[PDB]
Amino acid sequence: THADSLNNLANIKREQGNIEEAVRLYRKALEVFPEFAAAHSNLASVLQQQGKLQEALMHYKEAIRISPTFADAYSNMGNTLKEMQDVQGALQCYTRAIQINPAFADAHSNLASIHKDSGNIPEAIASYRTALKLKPDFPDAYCNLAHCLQIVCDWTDYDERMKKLVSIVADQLEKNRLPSVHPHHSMLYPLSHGFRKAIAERHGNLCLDKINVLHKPPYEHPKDLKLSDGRLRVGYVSSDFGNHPTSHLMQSIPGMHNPDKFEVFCYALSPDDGTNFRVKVMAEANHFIDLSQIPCNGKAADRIHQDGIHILVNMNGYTKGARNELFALRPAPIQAMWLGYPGTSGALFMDYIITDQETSPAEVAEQYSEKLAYMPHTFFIGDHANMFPHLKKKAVIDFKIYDNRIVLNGIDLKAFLDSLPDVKIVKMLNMPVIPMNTIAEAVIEMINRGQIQITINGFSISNGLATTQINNKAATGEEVPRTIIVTTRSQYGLPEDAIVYCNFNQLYKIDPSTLQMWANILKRVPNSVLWLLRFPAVGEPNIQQYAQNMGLPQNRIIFSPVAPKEEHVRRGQLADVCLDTPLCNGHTTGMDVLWAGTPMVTMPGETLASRVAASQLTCLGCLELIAKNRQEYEDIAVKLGTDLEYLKKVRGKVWKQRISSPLFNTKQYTMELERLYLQMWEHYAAGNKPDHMIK
Amino acid sequence: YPGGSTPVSSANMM
Ligand SMILES: O=c1ccn([C@@H]2O[C@H](COP(=O)(O)OP(=O)(O)O)[C@@H](O)[C@H]2O)c(=O)[nH]1
Repeated sequence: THADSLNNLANIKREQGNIEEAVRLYRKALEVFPEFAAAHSNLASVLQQQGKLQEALMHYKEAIRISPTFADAYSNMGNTLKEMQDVQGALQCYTRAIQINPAFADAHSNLASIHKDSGNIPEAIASYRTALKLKPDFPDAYCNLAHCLQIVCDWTDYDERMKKLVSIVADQLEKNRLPSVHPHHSMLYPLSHGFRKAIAERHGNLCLDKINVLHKPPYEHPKDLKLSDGRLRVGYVSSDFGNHPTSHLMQSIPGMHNPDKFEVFCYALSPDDGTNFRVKVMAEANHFIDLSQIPCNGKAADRIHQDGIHILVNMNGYTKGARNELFALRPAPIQAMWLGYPGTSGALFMDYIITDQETSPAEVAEQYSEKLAYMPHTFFIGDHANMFPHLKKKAVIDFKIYDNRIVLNGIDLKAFLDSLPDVKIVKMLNMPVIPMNTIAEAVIEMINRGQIQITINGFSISNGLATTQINNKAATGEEVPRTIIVTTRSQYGLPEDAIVYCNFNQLYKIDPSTLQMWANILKRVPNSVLWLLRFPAVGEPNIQQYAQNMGLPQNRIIFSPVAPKEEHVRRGQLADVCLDTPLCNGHTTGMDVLWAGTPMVTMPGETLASRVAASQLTCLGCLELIAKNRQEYEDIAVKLGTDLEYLKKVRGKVWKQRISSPLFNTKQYTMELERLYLQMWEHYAAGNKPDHMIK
Repeated sequence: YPGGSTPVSSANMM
């Protein structure tokens, strides 16, 4: 009873926001009455919210002992183990919770989340439906289920699903509860830009709440560049310095910074994964700091501020591994969103978003909480010229002239061709063509027999399907291949005599309208196939059913497995045209396809994520590939598939311009980034708050 | 990819 009043007082001080007093009071309750299940479960929750997970675990363990029918404690303990990255442990706890109380909606949803996060979507879908059976009104489960359905392209009752999602978010924003739609997913559903920004802002506020309990004073920021010898100190903060799309885009940038005017600090939020991507950034940044070793956001922010950072760059936003608390602490006078996160942070602690006029026209500044800071062409960049230089040139084997049926690439391809007698050079640089003779038969025999490699005139000729067996580092893009590689339509079951439209994105980017658009295109172009990826495989049968319902025979759509990085980029050369997803474009994936010289058709929308491909195309200098509406998207796609002379001209433009335009020019990109940084700095140095930098 | 891994951009937990 006294222990009861103590627990009550603790709860009060907790609600007040005074967590230390709350803890003191819960402990007093335990001191008075040690076997108090509720005091333990309450103190555990509090500790868990403070990020004191090991300590919270002690108390969850007490609660479950004392009250063996306490399903809530098992479930909550499960959440804590999940946060500790004990995946089996958490599952064990959710499993016990459901055994103790089969009617426990939350525990099913939490179990569903383990299945989801483990990639097992159908079991995830099963457990969420059970949750929703038990508790019809359950925003977390409904929205998480909606995302699972998105991942596998299950579009049952799609329109009503989309309406309910919107209604759920409207109600949560109104009732001031954290929305159940994750900000990184909000571009997928027809939410207003206002709602999308508001969701983001709610997540920003979570970070502020977390750091407010540190009771840290604001940091004193440098007011000039004197202590840094006239250099601007730029800090890049990322959990993705390693094998991840982010590094595949920007790994060359730190080492291209001009050391006379910039001092580059890379703050890693992840441990070293042993890959060359991490080696490169560690070797080329002026300073590399492993914040994965500094879990306290207060101590980590202190570290950033001690380094004297002028501009701190958020490369995560609301993506895995983020520590936006670091930015909420504002250790630097200017903080900018860049590259990793395709939307607004919605957060007051972020000053700028680095974007461009095509991605983020000034008209839509309202979609962002940040001021817009424009790069002069696109904000997008990719490391393709450095990672995949063997794809700068190609040769083909004429096996009957097609540029995308049987393709060769290699650092030493010229030397190989030179050892060959009857090579013809078709003018476009140029495309060498090898005749269907002895050497060409040996190549196709390799492919047909599944052989890994052969030797011709002393040159190593590799089967492009076998790169992991030849050099695994070349396969992942960590090293440039040192053999000549053969890529062919037959390797993938693609028709030798038809137009191939590709899209190599994860399937969640496709929606019913998009597939209908694609079906309309295929119907208009008799000799054509759509080439997609099992991304994931369990999406394949859903896409096929919807396609069949649209009157497309099974053989109009060809699926390939997801491939190692190098093979993925290289096999884009086999396609005629890429059909970009309007809901959420290819981003990294768009750069990948363009590096192969493959025209991409796009229809830019209103969200940042729906406009990236058009920005890439605009930089590339291919305005004709950007559609203003669905009819133009279809007409563009069909013209490319049927006017073969036009197709040749467009592919030729792409092929040349991926080099001559700024799109893949990392040095030029870095220099333009530097100009932008200096604009930001001079603006702040003159005593101004952030304003749009739209030159 | 099957037999290896293909990292992608993804949402942080909430
Ligand atoms: O068969 C494939 C298809 C894709 N990718 C890579 O998988 C990642 C997909 O990540 P994400 O979905 O975040 O791409 P984005 O949205 O930026 O296009 C990219 O790095 C692609 O290069 C790959 O390695 N093999």
